[PDB]
This record gives sequence, structure tokens and C-alpha cells, in this order.
Amino acid sequence: ALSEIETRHSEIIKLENSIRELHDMFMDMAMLVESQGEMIDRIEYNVEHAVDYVERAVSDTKKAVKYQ
Amino acid sequence: DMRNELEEMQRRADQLADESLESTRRMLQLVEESKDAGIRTLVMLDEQGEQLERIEEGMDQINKDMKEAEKNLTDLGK
Repeated sequence: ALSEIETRHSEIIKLENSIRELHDMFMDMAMLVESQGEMIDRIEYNVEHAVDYVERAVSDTKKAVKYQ
Repeated sequence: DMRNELEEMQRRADQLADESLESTRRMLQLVEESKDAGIRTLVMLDEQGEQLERIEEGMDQINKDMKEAEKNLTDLGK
């Protein structure tokens, strides 16, 4: 006993508590990071739409103005 | 009458430890460092999410502006 049992118990309890904290941290990490991922996926489609639209608009308007 | 009898004494084997104080301390230190790293990652991830949310509005505004300008120019052209 003496330092033996007290060290065993105290270190085990503290390690368990810390590990539970890490588990919760990782869960929250995963949730928020998934939200960020879907947010970027949302960005992508509108980026593509904008580039296609601007390219077509500039080409068509330049041709139309030059021909006139 | 050489009939003898005895009594017994007991000893306790050492409790389970004396290997839980060298790897243990290193384990605790590593756990603390991992906790600090996780906190820092939390903060950085929240900041990145805020920045992405900020970007979204400008993205939508530019899309709307370009679409409206193109439609107006087409309408005036014809």
C-alpha cells in the first residue's frame, strides 16, 4: 500500500478522466469539420457556375460588339 | 509421545505496482501534450469555419451581381 496503492489509483483515475476529455474533443472536432466540408462543397458549385457564366458572357458580348 | 503440532505465519506479496510509476508519468505527460494540441486544433478549426462562412456571402453576392449585369446587358442589346 502506502505510495503503491495511492499512486496506482490516482494515476489511473486521472488518466481515465483525461482520456474521456480527449474523446469528447475528437467527437466535436469531427462534427464541426464535417460541417466545414459540406460548406466548401457548397462553395464549389457556385464557383463553377460563375466561371462558366463569365466566360460565355464575355465571349458573346465581345463578338456582338465587334461585329456591329 | 513425540507428537508435535505447529502454527502458521503469513506474508503479503507486494501489491500490483513499481511498474506504474515510470511509464505512468510519461503517459500522463504525453496525454497533457495531446490535450493542449487538441485545444489548439479546436481554436484553429473554429477560426477556419468562421472564415469560410464569411467567404460564402461574398461568393453569393458576386454571383447575383454578375447574373443581373448579364441579363441587363442582354436586354438592352436586343
